Amino acid sequence: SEGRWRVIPYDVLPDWLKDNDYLLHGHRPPMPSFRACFKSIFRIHTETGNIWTHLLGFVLFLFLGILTMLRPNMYFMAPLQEKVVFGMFFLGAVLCLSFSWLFHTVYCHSEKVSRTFSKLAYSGIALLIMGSFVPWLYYSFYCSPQPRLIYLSIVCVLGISAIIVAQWDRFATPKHRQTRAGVFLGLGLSGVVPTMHFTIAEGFVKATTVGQMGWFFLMAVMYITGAGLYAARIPERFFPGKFDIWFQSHQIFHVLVVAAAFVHFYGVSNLQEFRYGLEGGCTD
Amino acid sequence: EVLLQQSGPELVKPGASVRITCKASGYTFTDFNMDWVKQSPGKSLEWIGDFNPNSGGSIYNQKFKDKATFTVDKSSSTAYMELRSLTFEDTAVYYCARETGTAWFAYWGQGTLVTVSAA
Amino acid sequence: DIQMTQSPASLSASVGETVTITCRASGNIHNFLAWYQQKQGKSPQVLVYNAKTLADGVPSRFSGSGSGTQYSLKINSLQPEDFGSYYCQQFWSTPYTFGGGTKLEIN
Ligand SMILES: CCCCCCCC/C=C\CCCCCCCC(=O)O
Ligand SMILES: [Zn+2]
Repeated sequence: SEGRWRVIPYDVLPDWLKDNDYLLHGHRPPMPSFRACFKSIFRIHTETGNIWTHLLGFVLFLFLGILTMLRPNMYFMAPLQEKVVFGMFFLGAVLCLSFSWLFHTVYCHSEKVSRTFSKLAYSGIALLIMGSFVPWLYYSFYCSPQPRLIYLSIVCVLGISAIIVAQWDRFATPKHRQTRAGVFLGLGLSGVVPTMHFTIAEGFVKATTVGQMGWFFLMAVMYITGAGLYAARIPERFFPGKFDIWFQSHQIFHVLVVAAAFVHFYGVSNLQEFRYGLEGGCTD
Repeated sequence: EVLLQQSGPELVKPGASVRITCKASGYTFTDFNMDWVKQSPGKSLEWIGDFNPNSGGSIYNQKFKDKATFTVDKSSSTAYMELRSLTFEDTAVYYCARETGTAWFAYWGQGTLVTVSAA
Repeated sequence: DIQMTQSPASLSASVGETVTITCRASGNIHNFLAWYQQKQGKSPQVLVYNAKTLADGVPSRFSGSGSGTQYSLKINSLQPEDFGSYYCQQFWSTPYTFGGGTKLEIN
């Protein structure tokens, strides 16, 4: 009835909505109304898949978050420590997914609104990667406090540096799509050093049977595949116009984020059972 | 470039009908909606309705629900408006305007003057 | 039916001065407003759409502002060729409606 609109082709878009020239049709027009943007969630356009991937994913980690947070304290060795450390992971996860599906909804509002939620969606990715190291580094170096605090300092200065760069207007431009890929991929590349440290500090066999050696492989693959699909727009690059709505590169990257954070939680969980289990106690 | 060419001026006696043409070119005709505006001489613009050529739907202004009728010819990228039972109050210039997602008109036709007289 | 109301109606100014045309809507239209300039005997041309977005090719002197129910169209330096008729329209409500119009004279 009120607030009607129709999708427009790529050529009649403003400059701040031309982020992917391989998506030819199905774009929402510039609508400076939040009521129209939130109602577009239930309509078909180029952002429908991007919205629902992290809208549903935010519920997945809102459920996983308050389930782990409300686990009875008589099951943790240090309830205050282990929950605050786990809280940083779900906090960065809820912030990342919320700042993302909100960005992809109000993406067609105006230039100021898109510019604002773009920096939040970028900073949310860094918050997730930073928050992912907090539980992983806690149990990996449960008996070695020196590398546990040193690696926390490095991840902090690397993630804050990424957030600082994310606040630059030329960072979000289409010409720096490979740059945005390399930044948050290099942020995950930092975790290779503590992964090898934990492998040589413990037994090389323990790095496989205890916890998951495939954790690093599953994570590194989803990091590489996520960055590659994002920086190259693989599904649409081959056949532009055939992936305007579904199975575009940004959608597969959205799912890989939820899947990788899901694997990391499942990895830290079994990494936790080893720390307060025998043969996993502190040694010299 | 995008151009909207309309039919020529109309001079008809009262009680007759007329059909106004809007020939579109320079874009995919089915991608946008086409509206119709009425401007009486010395008066402001009146929105008659819009038309979706892709789906065939049309939403009319209740002031013109028994006055105008929208037609299309996708094979020629052309739109039509049909005014019936013309009186003196219908003597005006009728425009066809194209939308761009939302109903803000960046392209207008040159206008078609329909004059109803009995001289 | 959301009805628009233009305040100036008949505007007169000199060359170089700043003028403003306001357009008050009866109901909220959520910045779905467009401004048009019409010359004598010719079709109108859009100046500002979506309340503030300047249309392509329009001089920088034309500015759009407002929110909710009150909106404005400001002209920085009035030019001798800016005379004509100016209209505001809303494309939020089901029956789209234009304003009363504002004739602009240059002395
Ligand atoms: C447990 C960690 C969860 C987050 C890391 C896993 C997902 C990482 C996703 C991509 C890795 C490389 C980043 C390149 C694409 C990012 C572009 C962007 O900012 O949206
Ligand atoms: Zn995204």
